[PDB]
Amino acid sequence: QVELNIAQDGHDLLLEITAPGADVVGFEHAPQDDAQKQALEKALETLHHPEKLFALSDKAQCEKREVLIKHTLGGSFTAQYQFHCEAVDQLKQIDTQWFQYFPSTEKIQANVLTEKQQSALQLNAKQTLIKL
Repeated sequence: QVELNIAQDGHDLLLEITAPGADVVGFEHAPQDDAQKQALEKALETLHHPEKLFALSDKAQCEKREVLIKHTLGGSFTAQYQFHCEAVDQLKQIDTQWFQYFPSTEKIQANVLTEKQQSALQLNAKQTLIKL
């Protein structure tokens, strides 16, 4: 149900993650109080920082090009990140911190496409590694 898609095509790396609102902020309704409003703002703030969620090796020299965040109010969040990496061969793996910022997420269904090489894996808070 949290779904992460990763596609690497030359220097272009696309990461896209779709998550129900309960997986992101803890609730799917409109904030009821200041705590919930701050939780939503903090969550949206983190989603605009893909480098906190999906650390790319500095040796890959990945530049952020586009960030798209959609919130549909069940409610869900989609974050779509586009990087251009100068040294994409230096991108060996990603260690996601998704669960550190969004501990309500139990598991991620991940799909990885590196050129034409397709693989899937299920991540959890203790198994956050993705091979690229």
